[PDB]
Amino acid sequence: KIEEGKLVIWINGDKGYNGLAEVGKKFEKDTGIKVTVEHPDKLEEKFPQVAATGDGPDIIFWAHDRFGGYAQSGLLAEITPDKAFQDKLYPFTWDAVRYNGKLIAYPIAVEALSLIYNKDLLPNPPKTWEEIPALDKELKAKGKSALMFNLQEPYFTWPLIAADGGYAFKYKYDIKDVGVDNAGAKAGLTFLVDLIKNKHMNADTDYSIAEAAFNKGETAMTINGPWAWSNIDTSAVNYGVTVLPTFKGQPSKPFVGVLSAGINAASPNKELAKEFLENYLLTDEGLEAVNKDKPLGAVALKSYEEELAKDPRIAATMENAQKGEIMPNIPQMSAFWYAVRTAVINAASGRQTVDEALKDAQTGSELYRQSLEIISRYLREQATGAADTAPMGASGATSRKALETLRRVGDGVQRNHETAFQGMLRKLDIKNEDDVKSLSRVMIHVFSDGVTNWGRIVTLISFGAFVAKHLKTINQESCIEPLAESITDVLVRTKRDWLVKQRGWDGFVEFFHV
Ligand SMILES: Cc1c(-c2c(-c3ccc(F)o3)sc3ncnc(O[C@H](Cc4ccccc4OCc4ccnn4C)C(=O)O)c23)ccc(OCCN2CCN(C)CC2)c1Cl
Ligand SMILES: OC[C@H]1O[C@H](O[C@H]2[C@H](O)[C@@H](O)[C@@H](O)O[C@@H]2CO)[C@H](O)[C@@H](O)[C@@H]1O
Ligand SMILES: [Cl-]
Repeated sequence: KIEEGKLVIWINGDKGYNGLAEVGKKFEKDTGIKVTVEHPDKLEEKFPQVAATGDGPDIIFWAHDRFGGYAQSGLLAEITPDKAFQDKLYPFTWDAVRYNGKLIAYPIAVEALSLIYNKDLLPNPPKTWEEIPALDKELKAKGKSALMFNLQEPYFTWPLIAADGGYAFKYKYDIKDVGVDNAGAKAGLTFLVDLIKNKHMNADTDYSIAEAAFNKGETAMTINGPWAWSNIDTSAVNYGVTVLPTFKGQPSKPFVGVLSAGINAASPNKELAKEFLENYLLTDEGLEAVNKDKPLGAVALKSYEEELAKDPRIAATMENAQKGEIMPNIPQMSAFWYAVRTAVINAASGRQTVDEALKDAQTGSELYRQSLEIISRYLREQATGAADTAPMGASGATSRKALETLRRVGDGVQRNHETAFQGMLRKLDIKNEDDVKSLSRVMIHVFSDGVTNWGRIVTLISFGAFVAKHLKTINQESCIEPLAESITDVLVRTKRDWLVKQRGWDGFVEFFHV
């Protein structure tokens, strides 16, 4: 699918893509390979869809948080630099692109949100979120506003949500302990909604609108990354880059990104991508090219980071980096952000309350692990005759009642529909691991191509139980957890919005409740 003798690169449109294309041109110089840089809308969403069919770009650039998802789905080549090259980048930048002990990308640069302020409007920027309503009242009398930043991407609101005890996954990383709807997070997002309610911010404010307002000198402050600094430089606003305000005395905790370059597993040009990234981009000359288009932040390349470390804007970036936490790269990061995006937009717009909205985000962020636990437990106890002794952990009442419900309703389906199950199981030839990976592909297709309701969800999980019974029978128990993950995966990928609407597994318990 991907053309050979070429490199197609995706990078996000807020980055220095003209600069990366200049590195592209210098690679063409030496090698006669053309390099196309593109910056599609929603490339973090489009990359996994197209790569899954052996398509998309050779190289994708994104923050490291998405790359584990991509790696889990087998969409990235293992990268294998020598020690000599590894030692040119900071050990911690490598750690951000390590998934199941394999390097899955080249780290490029460390990114944290800072408070950006207009020195001519605000000589001393505020130290606390609490003083911003006063400062806004004061600035409005002079025809200005205190603060405008992008309220459409949860990334920009995360530092306030994290400040007083909000977290995605507790720290390796425990995917059973999600802190999206705890007191700390409610307080953070409540402060934001109050700012909006009291007219100190507008729910509809996005990246464009905030950027234009700061750069015309209408607002005294914005929250943004190093990529933003080029446009402000050009607007001749006298700006400073500082530490974010505290909330309830606690520092703002930004989620730190490492801009990372992955190589599509479907690429016929992997050697070229490695050569480009290792010997063209990740050089003093290579990164300088890009950094002049749009600043990268604290670059991963020690040699060039020593140069830029002297910049007080980088020093403030690093200061904000250390008050915050480096993002997880676990596959569930994608579901976490989709849930928290939706919570922030609906709290901001008043379509839900803070409590309603963060509850729905807690369900969304937990949904995959909650679903896997129930489904894999049902499959294993169906196959073996014996229930799993281990405790269900957090939200363990929901898992226990869902499993107990599924036992009654799933046994009923398997009993009544045994004919078609034996029939469909015989029509397929389950004999080995490779046959199991095939069966997954079919279920995904059959489930996906039909209406959403609890009966069809029980039927998918009940057929899985049926198949798990058989897999045990042919000494193939090892393939039962992969089968559970496949059923879990399609269920929460394709029916996420419906499951959150039904209050997830509590709705399942309620719907089939005697
Ligand atoms: C299990 C199944 C599904 C089927 C899946 C399947 C097929 C093959 C693989 F790998 O997954 S995944 C899946 N996920 C959800 N629903 C499925 O099937 C149902 C319909 C259905 C289906 C079967 C049993 C109970 C069934 O009852 C569904 C039911 C019970 C209560 N409410 N509902 C909607 C739905 O999609 O609505 C299915 C789909 C079709 C099926 O049979 C069609 C007839 N066929 C004739 C030839 N013979 C040799 C084999 C059987 C069967 Cl047996
Ligand atoms: O809004 C959630 C979003 O946050 C991060 O994306 C950042 C990115 O890291 C930055 O490089 C810059 O481009 O801004 C983006 C936010 O608009 C996560 O990396 C991303 O996965 C997530 O969707
Ligand atoms: Cl409101």
